[PDB]
Amino acid sequence: VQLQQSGAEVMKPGASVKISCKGTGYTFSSYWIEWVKQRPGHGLERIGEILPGSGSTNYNEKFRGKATFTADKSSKTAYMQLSSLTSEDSAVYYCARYLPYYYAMDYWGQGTSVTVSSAKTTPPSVYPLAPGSAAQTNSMVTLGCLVKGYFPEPVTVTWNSGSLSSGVHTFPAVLQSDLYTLSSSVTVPSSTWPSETVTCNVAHPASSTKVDKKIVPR
Amino acid sequence: DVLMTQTPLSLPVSLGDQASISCRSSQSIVHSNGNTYLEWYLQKPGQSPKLLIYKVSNRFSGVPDRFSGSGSGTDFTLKISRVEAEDLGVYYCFQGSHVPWTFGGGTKLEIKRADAAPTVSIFPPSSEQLTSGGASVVCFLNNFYPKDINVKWKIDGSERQNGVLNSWTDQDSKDSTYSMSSTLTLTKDEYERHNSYTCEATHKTSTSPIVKSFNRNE
Amino acid sequence: MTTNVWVKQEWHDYKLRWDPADYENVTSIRIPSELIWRPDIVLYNNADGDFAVTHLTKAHLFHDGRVQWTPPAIYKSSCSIDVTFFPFDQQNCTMKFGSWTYDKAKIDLVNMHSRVDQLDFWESGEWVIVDAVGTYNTRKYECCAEIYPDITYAFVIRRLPLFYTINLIIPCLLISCLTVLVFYLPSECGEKITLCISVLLSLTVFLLLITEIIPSTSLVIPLIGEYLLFTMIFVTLSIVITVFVLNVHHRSPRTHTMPTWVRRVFLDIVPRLLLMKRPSVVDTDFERSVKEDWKYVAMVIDRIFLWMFIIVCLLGTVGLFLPPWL
Amino acid sequence: LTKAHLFHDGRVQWTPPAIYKSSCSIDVTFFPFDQQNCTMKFGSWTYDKAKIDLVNMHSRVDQLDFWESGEWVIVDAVGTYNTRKYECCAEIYPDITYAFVIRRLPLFYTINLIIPCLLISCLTVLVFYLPSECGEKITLCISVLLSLTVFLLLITEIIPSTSLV
Amino acid sequence: HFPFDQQNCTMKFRSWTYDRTEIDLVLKSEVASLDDFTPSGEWDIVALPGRRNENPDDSTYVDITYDFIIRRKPLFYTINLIIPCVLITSLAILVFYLPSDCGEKMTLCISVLLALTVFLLLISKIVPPTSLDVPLVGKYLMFTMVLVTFSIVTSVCVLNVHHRSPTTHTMAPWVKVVFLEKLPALLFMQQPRHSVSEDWKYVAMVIDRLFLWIFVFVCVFGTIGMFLQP
Ligand SMILES: *[C@@H]1O[C@H](CO)[C@@H](O[C@@H]2O[C@H](CO)[C@@H](O[C@@H]3O[C@H](CO)[C@@H](O)[C@H](O)[C@@H]3O)[C@H](O)[C@H]2NC(C)=O)[C@H](O)[C@H]1NC(C)=O
Ligand SMILES: *[C@@H]1O[C@H](CO)[C@@H](O)[C@H](O)[C@H]1NC(C)=O
Ligand SMILES: *[C@@H]1O[C@H](CO)[C@@H](O)[C@H](O)[C@H]1NC(C)=O
Ligand SMILES: CC(=O)OCC[N+](C)(C)C
Ligand SMILES: CC(=O)OCC[N+](C)(C)C
Repeated sequence: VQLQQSGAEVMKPGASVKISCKGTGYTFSSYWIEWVKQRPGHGLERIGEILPGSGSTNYNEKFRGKATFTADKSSKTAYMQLSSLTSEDSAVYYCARYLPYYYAMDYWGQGTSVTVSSAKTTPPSVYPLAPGSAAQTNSMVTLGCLVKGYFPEPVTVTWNSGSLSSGVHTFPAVLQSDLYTLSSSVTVPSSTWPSETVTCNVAHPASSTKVDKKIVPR
Repeated sequence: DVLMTQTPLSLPVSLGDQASISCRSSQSIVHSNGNTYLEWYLQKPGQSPKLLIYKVSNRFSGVPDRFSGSGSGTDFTLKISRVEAEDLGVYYCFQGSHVPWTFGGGTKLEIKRADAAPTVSIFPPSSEQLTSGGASVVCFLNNFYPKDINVKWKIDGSERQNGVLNSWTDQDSKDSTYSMSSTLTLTKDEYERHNSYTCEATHKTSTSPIVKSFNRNE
Repeated sequence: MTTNVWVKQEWHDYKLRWDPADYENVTSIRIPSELIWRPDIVLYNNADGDFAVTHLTKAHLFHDGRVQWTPPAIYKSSCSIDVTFFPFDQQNCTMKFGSWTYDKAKIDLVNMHSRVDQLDFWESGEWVIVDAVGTYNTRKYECCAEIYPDITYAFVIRRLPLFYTINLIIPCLLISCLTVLVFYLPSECGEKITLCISVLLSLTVFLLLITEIIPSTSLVIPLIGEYLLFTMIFVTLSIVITVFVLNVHHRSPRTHTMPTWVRRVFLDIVPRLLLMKRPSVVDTDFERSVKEDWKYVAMVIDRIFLWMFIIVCLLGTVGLFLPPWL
Repeated sequence: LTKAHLFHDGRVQWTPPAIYKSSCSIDVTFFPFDQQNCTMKFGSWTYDKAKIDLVNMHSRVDQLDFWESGEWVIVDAVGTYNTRKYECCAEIYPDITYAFVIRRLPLFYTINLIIPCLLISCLTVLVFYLPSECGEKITLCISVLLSLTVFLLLITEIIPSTSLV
Repeated sequence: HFPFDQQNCTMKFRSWTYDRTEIDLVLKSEVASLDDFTPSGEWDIVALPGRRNENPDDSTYVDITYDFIIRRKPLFYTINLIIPCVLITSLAILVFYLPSDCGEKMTLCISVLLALTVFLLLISKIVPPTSLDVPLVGKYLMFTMVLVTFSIVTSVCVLNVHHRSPTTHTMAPWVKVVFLEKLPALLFMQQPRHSVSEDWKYVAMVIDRLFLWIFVFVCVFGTIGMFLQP
């Protein structure tokens, strides 16, 4: 048994998307396909369901009209269409295999990530940050490499060939005004800091950008 | 619909300590068939939920015996005898009885340990920012626990709250500690007019707020 | 849908060949169909019937191996019924014929003609076959790894509406005409309740009579059914309004006191708007004067709703049946 | 005519299904609280008692795989072995008659017939308390009479057209 | 829960020739296949699980049972049985707001009873004639019919009271002090009291108003016996 979903989708506000869930290894036409929306903040919300064999569909009151289910039997796939995309509709959507009053939602899709925004594929605007001139030096000092003005996600910020895997705190990205921004910090001894050579290996696979600019000691 | 509620929202518990999650229902979810269809789903971060318990007590094949569900009517509890690292995640209820089928609020299980003091560091903007025509002031609050943390910004003595950016990281694994990267952004005319930029931290481990200030005039 | 059809199958058998010269010029013979291989064509969408032909007449056999088999059969196929425009509805009932065990690579169906043969049709007198054309399709089933062909016949039949028109629609229209007459009936006759109750009961009876005809499907609602339901709602409203009006009409100073605002409104403003002028009459007796005033208020209230209902009924009927016609 | 299980010692077991329409005399004296006694009389048709004799496998009729109808409950079902002679023929013919004693569950017919009948009967004497000025005594008593007649006709379509009870 | 009911129909498959020691039945898939299903239009399919059952006490019994869980689409009956039933039931209370002078109370209440009884018989003809449970709609109609019969009796009594004159009945002092002073105050009626015959008419009207309240709280509370269904 295995449910496969489509890849991440990025669409402008007011558009409509069509997410596909394909199931194999079982009787596809006789199992309901629960669709679940999980906002990045928190909370799993059930959108609705469809029984591909027949055409029956149920929609939760919140998502009624927003979502439309169509099931194709020839190819073992079920499709959900979201109408009039907006900001709050950006989330990860799951498809699951359910049979009411019997076998539960045992198998899930890998999860399709949908983001709604009018921004374009802006490359990174990394601004490496170094300790301020007015800062004491202790036996244990923390570095920093800030990445901002970038879109879409994700960006695999790290150190030289994983120079220091431990002590790394890659904070989650956030939308400052319209482009995602994040920050990272690692803890390194101050004694070795003048000697050791470490660079924040910033990367942006969506823009195919791999820039590794270190922080020169102040 | 049947409103499902879970308490507590967070249930800190140390390793090897029994934990209990509560699940209440708006109305009785017992069904005429002689069974009540309640299910428990655990979602590790960045993964699709995995079924754990269905029909209150029955265990989905392949789950550790430590899990154990129970309840009746409108009061259900999921008990974990000896938790571990792999038990971290979010637990959701699910009522499979009354159409439409709705999810629970969600319970974020965390692990409790010795209280850890915060680590506060402050950095100013960068030269490239200065050229870009703005300001990006940020201080890191790293390795603090528990979640009883707060942050505020005191510019030139005055408190600045407009345009304040807040960002934090969930519980770690190597040290099981939190982090915060709240920031704020100013303009050049704003950047060069105030004398001192400060951001403070309030934590349980230290009732007296921590102070980390740097002077623009230097 | 029950039908009485002749299934005209024809194929080539390579073993049943002969040269008529040797057999006294016997070009063709009729042999029992149970002695020869026959295609196992079955009716897929069967319901309360037989899947395959059961009569097994004798099959014509020619000297070049050809075989012609034309057995009769009564097929009770399933077909989804649409009663939106009953009794003026047009149905589209289909029959799906195909080989049940020989896939395309072994047996293939060739459309003999492209239209059901109606030369020997027996005109039912209740339905008119607008069109009946067989379409060739080939699709794969999850049963098996081979493509299975079939031929789908779509019988587009249109109902002749005279019988059901006369027997349901016209009586329903006659009963509906009386929905508003309760408001024009004077309160003194003591028959308003009788009339409105009788209309409501008759409308419910006709709703049930229509219900026992149409299928119990939840996809569509017949237009006549919706119209009857709305007329029933309006008749219930008329009954409630009539009870209130009768209560108003029978008020007297010994029982009720007329608020000044009621007198003002319903004896100066409302009557003027309705073009009904009360004669300027002075009654010496105070109780009779008020008693008559209550009676006039009852007439005014009825006249308000008579206009309100006649406007609603006239708009509703046109706003419900006109678009379907166009 | 299912397949018959044959054992090495000559035994033969035959368990074929059957859907029988057996006539039974219905007593509706206490309808809808009546109890019916409908019998099925089984016996060999051509083999007399000297060539085939029937034995009762078990007095009680098996109900292990019974499917509760929901309308009737089997109070008792016991087969009785009877032997009698017919004027056709000079030989004694044995038989087994099964008496099904079935008790009707009265909730359905109770609610649907008895209660409306009680409600209509409650109004029988009201016409004598109505004032004559109302001018609706006749309507009330006529309604009562016609309702009772309609319910009598409705019952008529259920009970058998017998004259014994 | 008719017409919002859900049926659980089973199909049991066995070999009526061979027992478990001769052939073993196995399930190719845990659910029935809908790969070529045609939607019903009246009944909605929910689940078609398949289970293989053995009898631990027999060891010669094996079967495969498919549970067909179907859910009725309720619009047709919700339009053809419930709405008319509710419309008819709403008329049960009007008889108590109908002036006794109109001479139409009997007609209204008797017609309501007739309609309710007809609908009850129809509902009895639509459902199986089993005596295990009663449709909530049927129970609610039965309760409404009982209420309407009570209303017929009450209307007869009120008509008798209304058509009383001082030349044929004498009003006891307690009747006065109750019905013309106390009860009207509770019901917010405040007799104008600005002749004996009209006192009887008011007394008859007071009884109606009292019962109009009782038949409104109960009827409104009758939603408890109806709202539970949907
Ligand atoms: C539809 O009807 C069928 C038969 O009336 C119901 O099947 C029965 O369901 C119950 C509840 O699960 C079964 O009892 C349980 O069996 C399991 C496994 O043996 C046991 O572990 C439990 O403790 C409990 O005893 C029962 O065996 C089963 N019977 C059959 C013949 O299948 C079914 O539940 C109904 N479904 C719905 C949705 O109404
Ligand atoms: C009748 O139904 C068939 C198949 O459902 C369809 O192809 C055809 O277009 C229909 N005809 C009409 C006139 O709607
Ligand atoms: C049923 O009928 C049979 C014969 O008609 C009789 O022997 C038996 O006693 C009856 N059962 C009861 C309970 O009376
Ligand atoms: C091989 C066989 O018997 O197939 C039957 C099913 N059908 C008609 C879809 C092919
Ligand atoms: C000999 C024979 O066929 O008898 C049949 C009639 N019966 C059942 C009364 C004996």
